[PDB]
Amino acid sequence: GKSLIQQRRGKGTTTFRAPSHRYRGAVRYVPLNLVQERTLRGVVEEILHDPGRTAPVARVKFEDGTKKLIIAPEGVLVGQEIYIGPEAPIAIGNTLPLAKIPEGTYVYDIEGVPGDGGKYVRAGGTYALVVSREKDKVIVQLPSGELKAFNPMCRATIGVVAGGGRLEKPIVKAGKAYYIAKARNRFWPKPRGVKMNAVNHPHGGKEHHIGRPSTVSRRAPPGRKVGHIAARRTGRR
Amino acid sequence: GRTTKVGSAGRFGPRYGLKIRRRVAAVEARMKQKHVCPVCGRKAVRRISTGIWQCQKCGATFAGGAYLPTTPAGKVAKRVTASK
Amino acid sequence: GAGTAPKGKRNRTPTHIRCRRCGRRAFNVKKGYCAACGFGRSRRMRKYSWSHKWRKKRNLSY
Amino acid sequence: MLKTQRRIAAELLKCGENRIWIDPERIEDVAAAITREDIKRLIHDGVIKKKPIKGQSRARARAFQEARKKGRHRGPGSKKGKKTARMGKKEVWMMTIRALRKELRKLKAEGKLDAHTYRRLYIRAKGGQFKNKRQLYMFMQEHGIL
Amino acid sequence: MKPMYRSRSWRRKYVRTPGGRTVIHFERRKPKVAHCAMCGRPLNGVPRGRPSELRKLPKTKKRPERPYPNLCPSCMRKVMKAQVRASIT
Amino acid sequence: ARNKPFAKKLRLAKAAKQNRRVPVWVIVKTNRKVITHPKRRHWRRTKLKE
RNA sequence: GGCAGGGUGAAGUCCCUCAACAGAGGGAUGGAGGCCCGCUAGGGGUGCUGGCGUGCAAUUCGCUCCCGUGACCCCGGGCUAG
RNA sequence: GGGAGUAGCAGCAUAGCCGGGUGAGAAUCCCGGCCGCCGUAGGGGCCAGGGUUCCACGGCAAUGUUCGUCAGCCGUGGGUUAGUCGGUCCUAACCCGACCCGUAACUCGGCGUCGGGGAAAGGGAAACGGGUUUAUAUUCCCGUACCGCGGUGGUAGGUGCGGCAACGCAAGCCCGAGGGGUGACGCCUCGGGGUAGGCGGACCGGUCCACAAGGCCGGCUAAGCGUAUAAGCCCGGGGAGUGCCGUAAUGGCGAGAACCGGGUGAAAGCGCGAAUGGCCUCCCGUAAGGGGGGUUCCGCCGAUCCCUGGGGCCCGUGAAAAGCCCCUCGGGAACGAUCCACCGCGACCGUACCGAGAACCGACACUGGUGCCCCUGGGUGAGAAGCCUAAGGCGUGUCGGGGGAAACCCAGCCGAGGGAACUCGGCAAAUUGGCCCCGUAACUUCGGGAGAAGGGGUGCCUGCGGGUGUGUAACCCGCAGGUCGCAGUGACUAGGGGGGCCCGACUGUUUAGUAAAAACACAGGUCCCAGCUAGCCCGAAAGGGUUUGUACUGGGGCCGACGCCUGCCCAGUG
RNA sequence: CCUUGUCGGUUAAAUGCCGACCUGCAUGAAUGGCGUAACGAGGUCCCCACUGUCCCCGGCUGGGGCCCGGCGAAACCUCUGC
Ligand SMILES: [Zn+2]
Ligand SMILES: [Zn+2]
Ligand SMILES: [Zn+2]
Ligand SMILES: [Zn+2]
Repeated sequence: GKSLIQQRRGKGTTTFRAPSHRYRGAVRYVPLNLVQERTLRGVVEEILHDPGRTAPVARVKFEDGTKKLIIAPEGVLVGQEIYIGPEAPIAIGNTLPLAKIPEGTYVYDIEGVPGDGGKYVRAGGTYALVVSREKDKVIVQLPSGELKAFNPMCRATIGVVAGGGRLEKPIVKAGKAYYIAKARNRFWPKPRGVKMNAVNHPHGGKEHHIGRPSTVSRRAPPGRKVGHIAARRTGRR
Repeated sequence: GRTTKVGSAGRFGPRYGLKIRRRVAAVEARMKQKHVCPVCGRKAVRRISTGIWQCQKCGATFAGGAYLPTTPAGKVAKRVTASK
Repeated sequence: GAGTAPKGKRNRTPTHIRCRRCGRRAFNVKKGYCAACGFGRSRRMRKYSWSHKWRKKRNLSY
Repeated sequence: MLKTQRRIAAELLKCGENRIWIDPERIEDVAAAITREDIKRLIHDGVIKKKPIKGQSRARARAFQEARKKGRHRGPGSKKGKKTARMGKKEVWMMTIRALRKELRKLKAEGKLDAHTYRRLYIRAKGGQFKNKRQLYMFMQEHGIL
Repeated sequence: MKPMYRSRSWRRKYVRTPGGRTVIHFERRKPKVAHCAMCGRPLNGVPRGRPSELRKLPKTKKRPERPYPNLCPSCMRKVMKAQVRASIT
Repeated sequence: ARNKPFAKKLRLAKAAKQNRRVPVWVIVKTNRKVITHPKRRHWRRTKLKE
């Protein structure tokens, strides 16, 4: 037969590739190497829109003139002083190890293993909650409802990510959706497989209907995983 | 203000449906008005981009919500972090 | 349609130009290699057994 | 042959070739002329001339304009565009309000208005209730401003 | 018109010749005025020009004679006052 | 005015020099056995390889 | 690198009058839109089941019709190969 | 060979006639005149592509849909001149090499490091006018300039000033470092200041017109050098709320308004260049050549060209680097320029012509395509519309001559009485039509429907008033009266309307070449997997896409704007 | 399916269109059900106006066709041809 769109995505062509050359740099923490226990200080110069971040970034000038990017917290001003390190105070925009952040605090941009740089709760409008502290692990509620354990030396930032409420206003036009999907080149517009031919999809045929259950095993090979993949249930409730 | 029921959504006529027109008009009417600055305390704050707000008199520039400078989670975080 | 009219759009830049090693017009100008001798892709000559070109050039039997 | 002379003479005389003239009693002398020297000599003599441009008078148009200025040819049967297209929309307002503000400043400088009345009249004019200076003056007279 | 002059980065001009020809001239565009480092205001005393126009000028005709010409007078007074107030002890 | 690479220009010059007929004394000397050669070419019938 | 000219008139910003427990009327400014007319340029291809059908043409011509500031049209440099 | 001396040499731009010439020979070549076509392209300029088709002389065996004395054909000789135009320099998306890992191996596959390439329309030192040739010219000659490098001699300065300030100044040399600016940016909309071009009046010359009145032609000024204001932004004084100040509009003010002064700061214009230079015209032998004159003023419109400022939109944010200017610091010598004057030097390649109804691709001197890529005078007029016309180009959208010479076909005009009886079907054709005023339904998502429907008027002449404006300048808005015709948006331009039903919500897309749709997409609704060494995917592996990403996220299905709703069954298959 | 189902309206005349009735061969709720303003070179029925569509055809214009000069093919062809 012929290939699927998700099979063609794996080969890595311009039709499926991200235009990262349009984006501001990557957002990472300073390494622990330079922050053994130094507790640097910085000042915010400017706040900027990023086309590949779903959140605004802020530029910060540090001890030695170095300029870094950060995910901007809600409420941050130009001309603020932000601190990174163990003896930093508890204030919106400051980065601390999870072992110095009390229970009940809102946190974002958390590391999985220390030194990583930031992996979880980065998206516009998100926040996480510290639930419990211990000597072996700290426990955090994530925006999916999942409770996860981190090493207490993993770093995190205090506050909430800026840019929330994007989805309260509707997209009204195919043209606006065109521009939105062209910013980050997502595959748009989207076809339906039940309206393709048989060579093209497990669905497909002159009579436009799925002729067998949409639920598909976890152990099915590529070319077949379409529909509801390993679904525990279906329907509304 | 010539219209009774419609507002900023009169730009695209009888298209796209009632619920959607209402929602757009409401959001835009809440957004486009002026807001109080957290620095000088005057109603001079407008939106510059998605999530970036600026006062016209003092020049204060801060990060906030997409369509309103504040969010509920932001309010609660401010309160909790001020106390503890 | 697909015939006489599209033939008018052959005033762009050419797909092949002359090769410095081979001599003939088979050097792909955008990829940087020759389709007849391999220049720009290999130090050695392009030479396949199913081909008749080099045998013809040397007046050889197939 | 004579195309050479025609084009060279057109270049030398700064005109079109369809505006050059060659005397038909001299085609042998003109064919014997191959150099630009020879061609310039023949031009100086008068065997090759440059005809004048043909004109296209505008004297019918002059008369039409004079009659229209004195009031003819401007009735409901001669208009093809809309009224807003024949006279602007924003231009009318521009000229009106500029005239009004100029006149108000002139009066305030000559001393017949104080700042309170000047300001109230400024605000009225911005609101757009006068539409000309005679209406402004009438309002001022029927109130107690003068 | 050549394709390089069909570019709109050349600001053409119609010019009449003593011989009466009305030729077209082309020029490059002038760069914009200098701005302050922090405030972003336009600087005074610094003229606009391309490298050609600016290299046929002496030094003292390219910036004012006062400290911190890269700044506006307000910012300059600020930094001077801060320096002198730090230089008390 | 019209932009050319130099080696291309030289190849074109050669192709132009090539395009003329057999001289007359060759025909006389061969007794009418050599009259043409295989590189006559008109600019509007058979194209070069650029 | 491009898209003649014209229409309608959203938000935003206001003015006047009588008033007055309430309210009731009347005038402007401003220029949005996958809006409108349009053989501007440009693009497309509905009907005549027209001409042609060893053709001007191995898919063209004419009349009629559609879009025409946008999910628009086009150019130079690049990428995806049975 | 027959078909046949037949078809075709029409249709989309119907074009030739008179006189003279050349020549063996002229419907078809040259000169003049009359008559015509194009005229926001059939005119002008120039990419790619082509490659000598360019120029002159001499020819007509073949080519050219006919002829040909002609020629993009044939032959013989010629022709492309740069310190300033472009390439070379920078980097963009992207590509290559070496090392490295994989592969039985490779001319195969791949991450990271180093290095190198990558734009003749992106960034980016520097020249304008006149003349000259058969054919080249911002390249040659004359005149008047500029840029870089290297020097010669002086000077500012080292070791100096004026201003409350904003600022104004010639305001030291040589190496390196750091910082700031510039280069450097989207879409829509509006104001101001200018220019190209055009219109009117006077005057000077020439020309056409039975006189007169009148009409047409010409009346020019480059780079460079030197000179200023506008907006905006600043500096001093000043000291305000029942408020004042201002814009086309938004607006501004004790976080310092009005008001008074000043600084900085565009495109332009003015002056030198530069008037025996260019254009126009007037007088004797006509071979070189002689002499003389004119080159003036006012007033309007005005860009899609140039400069400068505001405002609005983004779940969308609209390049980088070289190069250039300034400041600070460190280290050196005692000299010495970013100022004035003079001298010297500046390599390599391109440069002819077409640029398309005959120089490109399509087998052709092909109604197609590439390129409409950039630009265009007057009238009517909303208008880059259609019609007429100036410049410029053509009569080569390369066969002609006859005719009451029919039938029939192609493209058009008119038709008495009736008015769809025609036909599957009002197919086709016809009707309406521009502008101003009156008047305007059901239904409705209150936005629309709507130019609904329907009705009345419009020319020419003689006058009277209004608006802005200094205007007997220009552009617009009304009134009365007189008069002609079958007919006054008189040509050109230029909607036939209404009432029901099915489908699809709409704008959009589709079977290049028999299907444009009820089919696709769409905003939106709902379901599924996934806490990152994840989920889904490519690959033989190494490695890789989503990922410069982290649940307001990424991936996978179905329905399909909006409104009211979405019932029962887990036995089977999963 | 029987089917031009039956009743009503539209015609002088109705295998049509619209509205209802249920005997649903073989409708039915996100393979969505029922409605819907605005929009459509979609499909279908009626009315006004208008007309050479038609009764019934007629006259005129330009280019071909016909003749003259010139250049000059092809498809096709067992031999023939009441
Ligand atoms: Zn503020
Ligand atoms: Zn080769
Ligand atoms: Zn500043
Ligand atoms: Zn400042």
